[PDB]
Formats: sequence, structure tokens, C-alpha cells
Amino acid sequence: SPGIWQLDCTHLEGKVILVAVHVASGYIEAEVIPAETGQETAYFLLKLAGRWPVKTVHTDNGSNFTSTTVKAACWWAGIKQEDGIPYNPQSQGVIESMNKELKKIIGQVRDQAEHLKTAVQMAVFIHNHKRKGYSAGERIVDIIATDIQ
Amino acid sequence: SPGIWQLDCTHLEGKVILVAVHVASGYIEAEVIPAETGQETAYFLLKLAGRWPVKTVHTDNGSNFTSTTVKAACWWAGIKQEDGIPYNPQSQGVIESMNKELKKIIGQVRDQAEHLKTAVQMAVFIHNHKRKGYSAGERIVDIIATDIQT
Ligand SMILES: CC[C@H](C)NC(=O)c1ccccc1CN(C)Cc1ccc2c(c1C(=O)O)OC[C@H](CCC(=O)O)O2
Ligand SMILES: CC[C@H](C)NC(=O)c1ccccc1CN(C)Cc1ccc2c(c1C(=O)O)OC[C@H](CCC(=O)O)O2
Ligand SMILES: [Cl-]
Ligand SMILES: [Cl-]
Repeated sequence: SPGIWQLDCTHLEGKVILVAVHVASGYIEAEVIPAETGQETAYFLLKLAGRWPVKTVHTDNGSNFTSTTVKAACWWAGIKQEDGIPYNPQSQGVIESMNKELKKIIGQVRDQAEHLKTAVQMAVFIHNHKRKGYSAGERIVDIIATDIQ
Repeated sequence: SPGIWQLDCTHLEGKVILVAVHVASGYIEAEVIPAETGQETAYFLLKLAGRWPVKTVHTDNGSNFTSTTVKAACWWAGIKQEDGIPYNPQSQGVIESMNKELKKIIGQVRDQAEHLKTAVQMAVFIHNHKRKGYSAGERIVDIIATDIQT
């Protein structure tokens, strides 16, 4: 499971925050986009896969699963595109709790930037560095390193 | 040196490609921007530091070094902003060759996307995954993991 990621789309301020979660570590990357389209999702995945060894992505909905733009990007980047059906029901709850936590952090920083995109990157930073004791940023690196070796 | 990064700005197609290189591994992140400004650089560093444990950034030029916008982002993210003076002359050459390699890869993929930004992300992917043997992506993770066990 070092290579498995989950996509997650949440809304704030009339915009969309697209999140990718590294399932085993809870590490995240995120971006603000005007709306979820296949093209936005495809580009986001392309970025993610150039930065981390992304083997599998559990897509966030059926439209992204279906999208030929998303499929083409997964093909290009060597990603196995899978559904995100919560066969383990605890997955829904974990995602919902992460979205709530992220929005809480965005609120706490919202004053330290004019633009939502900046606040979201601040939120990513705080989420990934938070010791819960190791941080998510530490866990993902350790997981992948162990896999390499 | 697990935490040291170097900024690098190169130009293509009338646009600017801002690159951050993890010095010890050669791993990179990059984005296309219309022009280098303090604000663009500040935002790029904010992104980078939320994703990797960035201790020190050797800035690419004196304007970004001076920039109060860049300084504010570095303060926020806990980054030590340093100059990028190549006291070791090997550094100019390493960056130049990287820019040349990246532009080559962009040309090789240029036909697989309408937009330069897409091609640049494809170039990042190819650069980071290229086995030279380990890839830069493998080296950065090994370097940081080794550091964390300290
Ligand atoms: C960042 C941490 C510091 C402590 N906060 C402040 O100094 C601060 C605090 C409150 C209000 C304004 C500011 C000043 N601003 C300039 C912060 C900023 C930097 C880069 C950006 C921004 C923003 C933004 O205000 O959101 O917005 C997106 C933009 C995208 C790239 C591009 O378009 O160039 O990059
Ligand atoms: C990508 C790999 C595949 C094999 N290549 C093609 O299928 C392909 C090949 C040639 C020409 C057009 C295409 C089709 N396009 C749609 C590729 C694409 C996807 C997401 C993007 C793009 C682009 C783009 O063409 O550059 O541009 C930036 C945009 C930014 C996010 C936003 O604005 O939504 O995200
Ligand atoms: Cl981190
Ligand atoms: Cl990689």
C-alpha cells in the first residue's frame, strides 16, 4: 500500500478543493480549482504522480472514473485508476473528518492570505507537519523508503 | 543537506518555468508562470514546503532574495532563505545542464499536450523517475528517511 492514493473533492467559498490522500500515511496534496472537471482532475494526477510513486488512485466519483481525460492522464503516468467505493465503511468517516479538519485549519489561517488557494496550501502544510509521535510527512517518506529497500 | 533546495528560473515559449531542485538528490518540482514575481515565487515555496521538509532555499536571484513577499512566505513556512551564489562553480554548470535536459524532455512530450504547463509536468515526471541505479525520486525519499531516523 505505499503507492495507493484516494481522491477527495470538497467545497468552500464557492470553489472546489481537490485533495489527494496517501492512504497509509494520511499525507495530502491539494489544490483550489473553479470546478471539478476531468481536465482539472487529470492535471492534478499528473502533478501528483511526478512527485510521488503513485501506483493506484481511488477516484472520488464516477465522472472522474469515466472521464477519458482522466483515463488518458492515468495511462500516461502509469496509474491504475480504480473506483473509490468504501467497501470498508470507515473510509467515508475518515475522509469526512479530514475535510472537516482541513476546513478548520483554513479558517485559522484564512486571515493570513487574501486568496483561498494560499490558505489551502497553508492548510496542507499544517496537516502534513502535525505530529499526531510522527507527522504524515514523516510517515509517507518512511513507508516509501521501506518499500524501496 | 536533506533539507536544502535550490530555486532555478528558466524560460520557454515566452513563459517562465520556475524549478526547485533538491540539491542532494536532483529531485525537482516545477511550475509554469507568466513571469517571475515575488508573489509567484512565494506561493511556489509555500507549496513546496507543505510537501517536503524544506529547511533552506538558495534563491535564484537577488530580487527574490530581497522580496518582502518571498521573505514573508519563507517566514511562514519556516524556511531559511539564503542566497544562491555559486561559491562552488560546479553549481552553475549543474543547473545549466538540468535546464537543458528539461527543455529536451519538454520537446519530446510537447506533442502530447496542448498546453506548456502539462508538458512541464510530464517533464518533471520523467526527470524524477529516470533511473541513473536509482531515480531522483528514490534518492530524495531515502535521504529524508535516513535523516528522520536521527
Ligand atoms: C503567505 C504568508 C504571508 C505571511 N501572508 C501575507 O503576507 C498576507 C497576509 C494577509 C493578506 C495578504 C498577504 C500578502 N499576500 C501577498 C500573501 C500571498 C502570497 C502569495 C500568493 C498569494 C497571497 C495571498 O495574499 O493569498 O495569493 C495567491 C498567489 C498565487 C501566485 C500568484 O498569483 O502570483 O500567491
Ligand atoms: C495529458 C496526457 C494525455 C495523453 N494527453 C492528451 O490527451 C492530449 C494530447 C495532445 C493534445 C491534447 C490532449 C488532451 N489534453 C486535454 C491533455 C491535458 C490534460 C489536462 C490539462 C491540460 C491538457 C493539455 O492538453 O495540455 O492542459 C492543462 C490543464 C490545466 C487544468 C485545467 O485548466 O483544467 O490540464
Ligand atoms: Cl512535511
Ligand atoms: Cl517519482
